Amino acid sequence: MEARTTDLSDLYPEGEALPMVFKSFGGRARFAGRVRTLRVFEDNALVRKVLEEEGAGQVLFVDGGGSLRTALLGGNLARRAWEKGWAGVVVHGAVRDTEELREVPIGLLALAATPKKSAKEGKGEVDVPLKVLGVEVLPGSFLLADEDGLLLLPEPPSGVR
Amino acid sequence: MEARTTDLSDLYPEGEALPMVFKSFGGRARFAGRVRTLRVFEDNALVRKVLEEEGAGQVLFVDGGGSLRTALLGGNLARRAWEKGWAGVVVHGAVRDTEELREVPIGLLALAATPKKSAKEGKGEVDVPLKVLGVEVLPGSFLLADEDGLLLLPEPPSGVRSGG
Amino acid sequence: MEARTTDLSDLYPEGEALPMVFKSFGGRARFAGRVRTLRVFEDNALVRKVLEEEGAGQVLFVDGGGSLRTALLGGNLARRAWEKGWAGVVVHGAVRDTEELREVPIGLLALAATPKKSAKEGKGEVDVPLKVLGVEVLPGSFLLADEDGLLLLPEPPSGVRSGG
Ligand SMILES: [Cl-]
Ligand SMILES: [Cl-]
Ligand SMILES: [Mg+2]
Repeated sequence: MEARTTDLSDLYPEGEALPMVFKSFGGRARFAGRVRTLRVFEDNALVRKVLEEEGAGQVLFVDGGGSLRTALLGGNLARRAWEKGWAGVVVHGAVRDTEELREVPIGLLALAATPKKSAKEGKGEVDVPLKVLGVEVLPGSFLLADEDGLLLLPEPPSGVR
Repeated sequence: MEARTTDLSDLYPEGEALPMVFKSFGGRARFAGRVRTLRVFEDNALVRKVLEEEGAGQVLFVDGGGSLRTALLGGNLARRAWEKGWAGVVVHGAVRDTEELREVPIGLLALAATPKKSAKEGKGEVDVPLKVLGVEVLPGSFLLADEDGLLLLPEPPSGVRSGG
Repeated sequence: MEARTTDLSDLYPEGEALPMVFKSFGGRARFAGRVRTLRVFEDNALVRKVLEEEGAGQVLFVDGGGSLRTALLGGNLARRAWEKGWAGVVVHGAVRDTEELREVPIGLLALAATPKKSAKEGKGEVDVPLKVLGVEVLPGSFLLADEDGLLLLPEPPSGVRSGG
């Protein structure tokens, strides 16, 4: 999982990639892990719930509908995720506490930073197929991320034998 | 560190907010002040006239229709705004002389830098309600700007705790 | 690297200019050169064929239609262009190997990085007028690029062409 997205894409042409239109807010720019999808819209109740779970080196892919109106994740939630073992969080939307996010040694990608907090109701769906920028994000897939963007693979890269 | 867009957003749910989708070109990443508005399109004679007015504790929000064709503010106006005391300028549009803007100790946000200068016929409106990226910006509101974005309050923070 | 896009824009009002909406991936954000154009869609065989020629202080302007699905340029080709003397490559589309690109001392502007390499079927148009962000880019023109944006002139400034 330490190969580059560019090199692995070359080996796995069928693997779906996403351009780096996200800003790297976290301490780690390169990260990877089994994906877990979440779809919401200006409400992060489910985001907090899911990250409180055990990370186990997985990557949370949040699809906030690309909205920049509210932040789906902040410093507090970022630190929790890190203490829970998550490799990283990818947000198709906004986040906040830019200064605090940079301190957390995990992957944190988002379209932009935005002031307001999201609502805390709980609308949204977990572990469901996603569609971000014309690409399918499927539960159980392995996400790879670096400076050149993201790569979703059906199985972690190998090389052992 | 001091006031923040985020904290104050929590304390003031009625405030309007804009994501940090502007590039920071000024010497100050963080600034705030009483809002002064302006609407123009590829013409900045009004920008020069208004920034010449005393801007102590104020923030000029320039709605350029989002155009990136011409610059509404260059090195000269940036320095002028500073000499006149402006706390900052927010441009929904473009600016130029980025190397010079960076050296002026005022806040300066814009969508992008561009080479061409703006016309100077003087078309535009002063201190009128603006609608930027879905958010209404009003002359007389208080603006806060930092790395997390822009917060617009109907008036500055009211001491209902000890200050904010 | 020399003459500023802002100063020359003032001097040559008729010239065409583009805002700095590109990310500077190369080791030099300032560069200039005679323009060579190319319009392709997620295919980079022609881009490779072109940059494999003597660069001689020219700038290649690739119009990938703005797509960010595949990279029109990688590290090997970027370094190749550099060794061929190309002054820089402007890509209205995406590139990859950003880590390697930062190490290539020529202009390398693009909208974004993306993992997928492009197809190599070789389709596209070489040295034809281009239409990037409402501005026309003509092959033969002289391009200047810096932090303030891109300026296209009919001939190099009153300097000595090649680099400004
Ligand atoms: Cl100016
Ligand atoms: Cl440079
Ligand atoms: Mg009151």
